[PDB]
Parts: sequence; C-alpha cells; structure tokens
Amino acid sequence: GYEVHHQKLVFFAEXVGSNKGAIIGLMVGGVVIA
Amino acid sequence: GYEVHHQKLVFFAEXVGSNKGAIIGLMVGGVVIA
Amino acid sequence: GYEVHHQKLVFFAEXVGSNKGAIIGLMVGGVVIA
Amino acid sequence: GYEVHHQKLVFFAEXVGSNKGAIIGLMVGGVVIA
Amino acid sequence: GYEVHHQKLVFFAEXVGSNKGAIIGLMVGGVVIA
Amino acid sequence: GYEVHHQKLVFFAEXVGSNKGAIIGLMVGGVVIA
Amino acid sequence: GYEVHHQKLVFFAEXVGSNKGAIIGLMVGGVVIA
Amino acid sequence: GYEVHHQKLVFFAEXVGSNKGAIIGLMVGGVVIA
Amino acid sequence: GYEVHHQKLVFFAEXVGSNKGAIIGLMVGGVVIA
Amino acid sequence: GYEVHHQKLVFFAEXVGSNKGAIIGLMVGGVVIA
Amino acid sequence: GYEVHHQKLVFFAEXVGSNKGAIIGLMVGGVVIA
Amino acid sequence: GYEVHHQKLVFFAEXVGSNKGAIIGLMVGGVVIA
Repeated sequence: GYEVHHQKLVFFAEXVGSNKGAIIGLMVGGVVIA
Repeated sequence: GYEVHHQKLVFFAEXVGSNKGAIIGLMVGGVVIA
Repeated sequence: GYEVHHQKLVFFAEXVGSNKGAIIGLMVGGVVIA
Repeated sequence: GYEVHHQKLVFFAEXVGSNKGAIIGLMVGGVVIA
Repeated sequence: GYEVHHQKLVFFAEXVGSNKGAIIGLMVGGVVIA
Repeated sequence: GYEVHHQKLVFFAEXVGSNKGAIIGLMVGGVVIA
Repeated sequence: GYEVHHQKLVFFAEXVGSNKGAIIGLMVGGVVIA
Repeated sequence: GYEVHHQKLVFFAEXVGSNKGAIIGLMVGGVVIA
Repeated sequence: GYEVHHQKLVFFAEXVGSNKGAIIGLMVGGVVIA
Repeated sequence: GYEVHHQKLVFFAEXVGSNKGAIIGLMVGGVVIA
Repeated sequence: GYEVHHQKLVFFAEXVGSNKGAIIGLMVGGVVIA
Repeated sequence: GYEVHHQKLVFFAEXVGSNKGAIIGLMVGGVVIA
C-alpha cells in the first residue's frame, strides 16, 4: 500500500527525439521495460 | 507499505535523443528493465 | 516500511543520448536492471 | 524500516551517452544490477 | 532500522560515457552488482 | 540500527568512462559487488 | 538597453508573513525601496 | 547595455517573516535600498 | 556592456526573519544600499 | 566589458536574521554599501 | 575587460545574524564598503 | 584584462554574527573597504 502526497514537482524537457521509453514526471507504481 | 510526502522536486533535462529507458523525476515503486 | 519526507531535490541533466537505463531524480523502492 | 527526511540534494549531470545503468539522485531502497 | 536526515548533498558529474553501474548521490539501502 | 544526520557532502566527478561499479556520494547500508 | 531571454526560473516560497517589500522571481529593471 | 540569456535558476525560500527588502531570484538592473 | 549567459544557479534559503536588504540569486547590475 | 558564462552555482543559507546587507549568489557588477 | 567562465561554486552559510555587509558566492566586479 | 576559468570552489561558513565586511567565495575585481 502506497501513500504519496504533498509533492511540488517541476519537470523541464528539451529535445526529445525518437523517444521509445517512459518520460514521467511523477510515478507511483511499477515500470516494466523490455 | 510506502509513505512519501513533502517533496519539492525540480527536474532539468536537455538533449534526450533516442531514449529507450525510464527518465522519471519522482518514482515510488519498483523498476524492471530488461 | 519506508517513510520518506521533506526533500528538496534539484536534478540537472545534459546530453542524454540513447539512454537505455533509469535516470531518476528521487526513487523510493527497488530497481532491477538486466 | 527506513526513515529518511530533510534532504537538500542537487544533482548535476553532463554528457550521459548510452547509459545502461541507474543514475539516481536520491534512492531509498534496494538496487540489483545484472 | 535506518534513520537518515538533515543532508545537504551536491553532486557534480562530467563525462559519463557508457555507464553500466549505479551513479547515486544519496542512497539508503543495499546495493547488489553482478 | 543506523542513525546518520547533519551531513554536508560535495561530490565532484570528472571523466567517468564505462563505469561498471557504484559511484555514490553518501551511502547508508550494505554494498555487494561481484 | 537590456536584452534578457531564455530563462528557466523556479521559485519556491514558504511562510511569507507580513511582507512589506518586493518578492520577485525574475525582474528586469530598477528597484527603489524606502 | 546588458545581455543576459540561458539561465536555469531555482530559488528555495523558507520562513520569510516581516520582509522589508528585496528577495529576487534573477535581477538585471539596479537596486537602491534606503 | 555586460554579457552573462549559461548559468545553472540553485539558491537555498532558510529562516529569513525581518530582512531589510537584498537577497538575490543572480544579479547583473549595480547595488546601492544605504 | 564583462563576459561571464558557464557557471554552476549552489548557494546554501541558514538562519538569516535581520539581514541589512546584500546576500547574493552570483553578481556581475558593482556593489556600494554605506 | 573581464572574462570569467567554467566555475563550479558551492557556498555553505550557517548562522548569519544581523549581516550588514556583502555575502556573495561569485562576484565579477568592484566592491565598495563604507 | 582578467581571464579566469575552470574553478571548483567550495565555501563553508559557520557562525557569521554581525558581519560588516565582504565574505566572498570567488571574486574577480577590486575590493575597497573603508
């Protein structure tokens, strides 16, 4: 059981060519990349 | 059981060519990369 | 049981070509890389 | 049981070509790299 | 049981070519590298 | 039981080619390298 | 003649009681405080 | 003639009671305080 | 003639009671305090 | 003529009571304090 | 003519009571204190 | 003509009561104190 709160997140991204993965600011869970 | 709170995160990214993985600012969980 | 709070994180990234792993600012959990 | 709080982390990264591992600013947990 | 608090960490990285391990600013946990 | 607090750590890194181990600024835990 | 461009500014403020001055993120000009 | 560009500024402020001056992240100009 | 560029500034402030001066992260110009 | 570029500045401040002067991270110019 | 570049400055400050002067991380210019 | 580059400066300060002068990490210029 996850409990996430009170986050102030700022995400800057520049030049994202041909992205094939995950670009995530805030994530609460699992990540599976093959 | 996770309990995450009160985060002030700033993420700067520059030149992200052909990303095939995970680029995450804040993550609460598991990561599996093959 | 994890308890993470009160973080002020700043992440600078420059020139991320062909990333195939995990680039994470703040992570609370497990990481598995094959 | 982990208890992490009150962190002021600044992360500078320059020239990250073909990263295949984990580049993490703050991590609270386990890391497994094969 | 770990209790980590009140850290002011600054991390400078330059020229990270073909990283296959873990480059972590602050870590509270275990590391397993094969 | 570990109790770590009040750290002011500055980490400079230059020229990190083909890193296959752990490059960590502050670590509180165990390290296993094969 | 001023020429200001290409700024990525993030401003965090906490607990601003009875402010009587100037709290400015980005300013291009003059400031006079009596 | 001023020429300011390409700035990545992050400003953290905590506990600003009864401020009577100038609290500025980025300023390009003159400051006069009496 | 000033020419300022390519700055990555991070400013941490804690406990700023009764400030009567200038608290500035990045400044390009003159400062006069009486 | 000033030419300032490529700066990575981190500024930590703690306990700033009754400041009457200038607390500046990066400054390019003149300072006059009476 | 000044030419300043490629600086990695980290500034730690603790207990700054009743400051009446200049506390500057990086400065390129003149300072006059009366 | 000054030419200053490639500096890695770390500045620690503790207990700065009633400062009336200049406390500077890196300075390129002149200082006049009366």
